[PDB]
Amino acid sequence: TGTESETKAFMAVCIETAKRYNLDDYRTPVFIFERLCSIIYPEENEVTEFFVTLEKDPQQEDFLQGRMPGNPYSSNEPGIGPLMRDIKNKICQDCDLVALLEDDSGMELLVNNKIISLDLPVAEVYKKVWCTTNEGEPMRIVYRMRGLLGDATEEFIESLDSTTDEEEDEEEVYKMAGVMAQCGGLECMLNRLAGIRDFKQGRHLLTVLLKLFSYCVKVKVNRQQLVKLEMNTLNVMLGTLNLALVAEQESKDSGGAAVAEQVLSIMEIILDESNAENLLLTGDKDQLVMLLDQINSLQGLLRIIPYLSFGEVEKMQILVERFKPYCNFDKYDEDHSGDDKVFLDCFCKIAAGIKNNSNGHQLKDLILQKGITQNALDYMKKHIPSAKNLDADIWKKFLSRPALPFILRLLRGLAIQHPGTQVLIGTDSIPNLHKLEQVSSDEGIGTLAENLLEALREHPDVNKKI
Repeated sequence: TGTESETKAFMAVCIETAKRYNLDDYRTPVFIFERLCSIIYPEENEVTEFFVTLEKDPQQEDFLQGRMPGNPYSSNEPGIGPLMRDIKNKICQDCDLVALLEDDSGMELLVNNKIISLDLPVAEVYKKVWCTTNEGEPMRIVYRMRGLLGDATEEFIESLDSTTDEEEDEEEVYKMAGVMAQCGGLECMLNRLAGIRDFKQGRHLLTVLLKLFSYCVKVKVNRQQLVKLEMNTLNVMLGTLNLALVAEQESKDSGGAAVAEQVLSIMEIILDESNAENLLLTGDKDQLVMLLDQINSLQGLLRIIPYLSFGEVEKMQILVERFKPYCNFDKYDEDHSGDDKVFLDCFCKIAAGIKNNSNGHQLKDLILQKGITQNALDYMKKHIPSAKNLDADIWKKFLSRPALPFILRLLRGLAIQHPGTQVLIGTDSIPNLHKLEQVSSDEGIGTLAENLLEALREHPDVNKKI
């Protein structure tokens, strides 16, 4: 408990003593890194059970009906939290204030002779109002009905002073999170992740590690370092994500989904920082295989897919030959299931998420050579109504087909930063797409047509055509 320089020295020595411990012991690093995370952002005591005392107004005791014997009220009890509107409702129900329950502004809660808006959370109000002068004391609230005693003279706090969410030095309450990056502590926890081979005995260590990583990825110097290839973070946490996914598949409700979405966040932030300023950074397409089967088991992993698609054609061909047959839009309109529509949306999102790179361009060209874009063009040419008036029942029936919005989505995804797809779509489907643009539907078919037109507008010839 002191200055910043001594804090930095203490964390340097903390990483130093973390080093000497091996990669197999799974207990002491838990404590070291949870201490790191706790002193990273000073934890605020969010008590799961804090007593709330709801007392009548001494000047309005006679007017209020019914006494409440439940004081003090526990937070875990129903009617207390997470919003003080629930507290007001509980007060009305206990005091049989049926009329006042419906009226939100007819009754007010006073804390330290201050008015608090009903929308503010109970925990935040207790921490920022009651704890400022009466820390360690029961949460006292005086309920009084508005109007009899004249205009309120107490201060009204509509909103509380939240933490500084701007970029002040935003890793400033996370200044600690740059310290071990400066001293080279990042590789220590990276090897700690590299040393994880079990999920049953490594849930707590992984949890503290991901929490500290989420705290640290909001640091300029941390993400700048993570851009570098020397510490090869991508492979390590891709392996950890794969382990989490297989553990989740083995046993449901083991916490795998939460850790998976946190890893997804670390992907999106790391790749965004890297692109702000790689072929072997993510590896070949070998891991793309079981990533695809996990997909078969949402935008984050589909956006990661192109980065992991820097490999051999015999593995993108698996994706292509799995995603081709179920695009039978004739059969889809005739008969399709929920799995088919999930699979179609996955295909559309994959097409949307293809990055503009050499291997991405190769994948797009290979997909186009399969004629699935040609299949979509044939489906529009065959099934679009020829009626000039767009309000005809034929047009509405055509819009009612579930395949059309997905086809528009996949065409837009294949038509971004791809001249060949743009030329192919704009060769003959321009009048049909323009007609579909003018029509508004409950499924957003017109909006999707407009987006597809904008995507095709990248090519100057197609833009001139439109």
